Amino acid sequence: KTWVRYQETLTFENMAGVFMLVAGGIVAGIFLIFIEIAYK
Amino acid sequence: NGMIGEVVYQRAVMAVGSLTINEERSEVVDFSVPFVETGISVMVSRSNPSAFLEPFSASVWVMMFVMLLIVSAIAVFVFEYFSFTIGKAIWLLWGLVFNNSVPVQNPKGTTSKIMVSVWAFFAVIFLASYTANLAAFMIQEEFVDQVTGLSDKKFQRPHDYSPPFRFGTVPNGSTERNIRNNYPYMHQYMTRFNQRGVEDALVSLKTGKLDAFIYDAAVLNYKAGRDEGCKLVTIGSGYIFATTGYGIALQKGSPWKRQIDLALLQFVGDGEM
Amino acid sequence: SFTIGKAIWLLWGLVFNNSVPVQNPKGTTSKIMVSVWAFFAVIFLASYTANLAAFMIQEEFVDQVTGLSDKKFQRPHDYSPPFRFGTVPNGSTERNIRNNYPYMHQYMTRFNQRGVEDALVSLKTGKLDAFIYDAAVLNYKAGRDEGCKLVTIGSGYIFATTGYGIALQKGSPWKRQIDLALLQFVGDGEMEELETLWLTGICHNEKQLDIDNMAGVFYMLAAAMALSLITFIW
Amino acid sequence: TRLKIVTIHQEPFVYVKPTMSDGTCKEEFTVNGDPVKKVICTGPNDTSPGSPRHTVPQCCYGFCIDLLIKLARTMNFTYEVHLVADGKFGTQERVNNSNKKEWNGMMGELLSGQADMIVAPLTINNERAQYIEFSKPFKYQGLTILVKKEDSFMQPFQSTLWLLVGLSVHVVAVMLYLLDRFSPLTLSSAMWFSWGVLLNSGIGEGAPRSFSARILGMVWAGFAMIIVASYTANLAAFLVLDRPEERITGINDPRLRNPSDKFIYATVKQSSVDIYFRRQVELSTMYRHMEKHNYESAAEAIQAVRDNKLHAFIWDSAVLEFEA
Amino acid sequence: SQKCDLVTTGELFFRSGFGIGMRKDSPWKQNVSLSILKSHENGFMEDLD
Ligand SMILES: *[C@@H]1O[C@H](CO)[C@@H](O[C@@H]2O[C@H](CO)[C@@H](O)[C@H](O)[C@H]2NC(C)=O)[C@H](O)[C@H]1NC(C)=O
Ligand SMILES: *[C@@H]1O[C@H](CO)[C@@H](O[C@@H]2O[C@H](CO)[C@@H](O)[C@H](O)[C@H]2NC(C)=O)[C@H](O)[C@H]1NC(C)=O
Ligand SMILES: *[C@@H]1O[C@H](CO)[C@@H](O[C@@H]2O[C@H](CO)[C@@H](O)[C@H](O)[C@H]2NC(C)=O)[C@H](O)[C@H]1NC(C)=O
Ligand SMILES: *[C@@H]1O[C@H](CO)[C@@H](O[C@@H]2O[C@H](CO)[C@@H](O)[C@H](O)[C@H]2NC(C)=O)[C@H](O)[C@H]1NC(C)=O
Ligand SMILES: *[C@@H]1O[C@H](CO)[C@@H](O[C@@H]2O[C@H](CO)[C@@H](O)[C@H](O)[C@H]2NC(C)=O)[C@H](O)[C@H]1NC(C)=O
Ligand SMILES: *[C@@H]1O[C@H](CO)[C@@H](O)[C@H](O)[C@H]1NC(C)=O
Repeated sequence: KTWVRYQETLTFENMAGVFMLVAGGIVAGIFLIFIEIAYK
Repeated sequence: NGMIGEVVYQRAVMAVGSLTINEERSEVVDFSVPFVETGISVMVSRSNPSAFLEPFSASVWVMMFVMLLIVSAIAVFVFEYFSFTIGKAIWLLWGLVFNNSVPVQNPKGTTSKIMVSVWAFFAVIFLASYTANLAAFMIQEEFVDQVTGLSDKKFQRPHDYSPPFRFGTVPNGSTERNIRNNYPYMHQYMTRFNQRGVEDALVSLKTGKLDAFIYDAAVLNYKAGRDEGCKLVTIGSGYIFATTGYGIALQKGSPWKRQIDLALLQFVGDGEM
Repeated sequence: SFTIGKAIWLLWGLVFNNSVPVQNPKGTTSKIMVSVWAFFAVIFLASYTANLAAFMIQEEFVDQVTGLSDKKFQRPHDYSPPFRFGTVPNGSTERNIRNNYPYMHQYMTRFNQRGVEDALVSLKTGKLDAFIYDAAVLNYKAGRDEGCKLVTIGSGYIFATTGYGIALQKGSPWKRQIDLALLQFVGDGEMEELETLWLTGICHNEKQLDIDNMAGVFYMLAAAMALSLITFIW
Repeated sequence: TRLKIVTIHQEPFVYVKPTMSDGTCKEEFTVNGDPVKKVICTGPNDTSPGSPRHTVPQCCYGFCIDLLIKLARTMNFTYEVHLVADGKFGTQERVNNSNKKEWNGMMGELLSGQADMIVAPLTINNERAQYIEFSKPFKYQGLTILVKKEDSFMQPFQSTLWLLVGLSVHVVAVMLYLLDRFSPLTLSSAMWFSWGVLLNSGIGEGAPRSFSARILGMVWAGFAMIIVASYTANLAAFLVLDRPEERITGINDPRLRNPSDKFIYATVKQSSVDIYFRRQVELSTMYRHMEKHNYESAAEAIQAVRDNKLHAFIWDSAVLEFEA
Repeated sequence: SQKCDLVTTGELFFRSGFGIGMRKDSPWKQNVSLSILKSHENGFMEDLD
């Protein structure tokens, strides 16, 4: 109980990092689009 | 019981017939050199590109529609800041995927062309993954087996999967001791699923009264070479199995046995075996 | 309407179809030729991707000689460097060659050598290319080789794979007891202990991105910059 | 009266930690309300090539230390835990003089009188049972093989050619804009053309003034398409030639009878499991492969198998369950 | 020389003797051997090749 019992192209796991990086790029691109519209 | 009760209790001399080797039989008697290399396997019934659900599986399709709605909202915002891309932005975003659409005049606000380039790079890497999946389709050519071996997740509990199964060995033999020297839980799931006769277990596998039977691999290959119907192809050849040999067991201290080993080492190096 | 002298840019842009607009084709014959050229470009791109796939399916590295019946061993005129190989004289190796290929003995007769140490010095200094010898002794020499340089072709896979024995006279009564002693020495780990002790083990067995292809494309791109500079200065 | 307890650094059993200030042990708390009752042990720092001489009092705790505390709770005695110099179990090693087979490590320190009791998961075999007496076997633990069951798009892929293509299209756009300056939203139109040639999917643009720049544009178009075609082709063919076949499944595999540089398997140097594998005469080739990569400690084996330097490792089962 | 889909490999192993399978003791053990020996020295395999 002290040590032994005490534990701690599918596009779900392979492209999950693809999904996170593409989502971050989309958020950054939308932020740059709003900065470009608010500037000019 | 049997030949071990005859040799250890000094009623017989040796066992020329087949006899497995484990720890306690290495303790009570002495085995010879392995004159044969055998293995075990599991015989099952194993009786006999349509549509792909690999890239999206009706879950990422919602995210495609969300990105279409976002690009349409940004196009409406640019048109408010500033030409049919108010409600028809779905056709303009998903129409530039397959690079033969009519070129629609983009606005001069440096907004549409950047996200079209980003979606085009996403389409290039998506076509790369699509051609990669179509090329990896060449790797498989037959359906995989139901039981890959002893390392299957079905042997934990068949309630985890949808079909339940069953498996048995010989009653009170060396196979049960080889199980209990490796897995007591396998003996626990096998005790309720016992059987009586090996040929009766084969008839039960044919008629569907048994799902799996553990036996020697080479003898099952010999029986599949003479099988009526030819619907038994043995899964593996000892990869996830015991794969032990057989020797000749004499009493501890027999002087003939060494000389017998000579005959064994005469029977191998001449093609006689 | 600029397809008089500027047809090279239009045609080699329609080779790749990288979304390069040129003009609005009103002639039917021009659109038919562009459609046939686009179909040819699609099947050429398919053949190019199939060529790259077939090149990647080919393995990383192969040996220089991958067989006893190699075309190098028949005649070294097949390849541009004339190689060389020698065996040990006054032994059973040359007889086993002559029991299989006396022509190999004929090619070896012009490529003779003196001794094993002399052939070793010839392999170190570069006076010998290949040397036919036993399997495990060359493995012992490779395990003590400083730098893991001299490595055999594999580990003796496509060879005869013979064994060693103890020769006695025909009719020796001690032969059965010697066979008893040897088969006792094998089946107890004693021979395994001697093969662990008296064999060295320093040199072991067999100790998306590319480098040279886009470098050559960079050389052709530097030539393209040179051609663009020539067309820019005139 | 004074028992010199010797042990080996086992990772789930003997946790060794340096002291806080001077010879003290931090009374840490577990999740079940049990305070960590450490003992002040005396241990070395590294191996003989590692450290010349560095032996300090540190804190030992864990499984076997609590077992020794339970033994001292049952039977009344005094003890002091000291560590072994090396990190090996002990083999029947041939010494030079007089051709004698000797034992080292914990057995070499116990039989020489330097120790009083070995506290370790001792493997019971023929050689060690005929010399000293044993106790009741408390642990029943089998062997298993630790393996690595594990699409290089941008982030798992190395960062050379991405920044190279970015700087390349930057330099191409700058020199096309400079040629648009020196003709034989202009910059925004040049960026639109440069990112539309690379777009490769369709855009509603035109054709800039390229009387001496159409060659650079067509070569850049063919250059971008041949880069993305080679990248798509070798990623696809790489993940095709990526073999899912990785499992070994025990001692029985005909592929390991003739191994290669891919099927990597080894064990801990001078371990009793290696002695048991050397004892069986049908395990000659696998022993010759495991002796190629003999590892000193288990942490080096964990670091090698985590960094994809290994493919298979022979180790006890419950310790690897704890590591899982 | 008949078709164009055949490659003969360089493996020339077990260079045996293709001759005539003969009987037991017989007076045609020597005279047939002398006729074959006369066939060796002249162009008898060469013209048949
Ligand atoms: C399992 O072992 C037991 C012995 O421990 C065997 O049980 C015997 O089975 C026969 C069947 O006719 C009975 O007549 C005996 O009375 C049983 N003996 C008992 C009660 O111990 C059994 O045969 C073994 N399994 C096998 C070999 O099939
Ligand atoms: C290999 O054995 C042969 C004899 O079968 C040796 O060849 C000759 O041996 C005689 C007597 O020693 C010498 O006088 C000749 O000069 C030798 N001729 C040559 C050049 O071979 C030969 O010396 C032996 N040594 C080798 C090369 O292994
Ligand atoms: C703890 O130590 C004490 C001695 O201080 C032990 O008490 C004596 O043990 C001896 C052992 O032979 C007995 O003969 C005596 O009967 C004990 N003392 C008396 C006078 O009763 C005690 O046994 C030890 N406890 C343990 C668990 O070993
Ligand atoms: C044991 O003794 C030998 C000398 O008998 C020491 O030296 C080694 O000797 C062998 C040949 O018998 C050489 O192959 C080694 O290269 C020698 N070792 C050296 C100097 O690197 C050997 O060092 C001694 N080993 C022990 C355990 O002390
Ligand atoms: C077969 O070989 C033998 C030995 O060379 C020869 O036999 C001669 O045969 C003729 C037949 O008339 C006899 O007259 C001679 O006397 C034989 N001579 C000898 C040497 O024995 C001859 O070459 C062949 N003929 C046969 C069939 O005997
Ligand atoms: C010794 O141990 C300390 C930690 O207590 C460590 O920082 C150091 O690198 C080790 N080496 C030596 C001999 O100083």
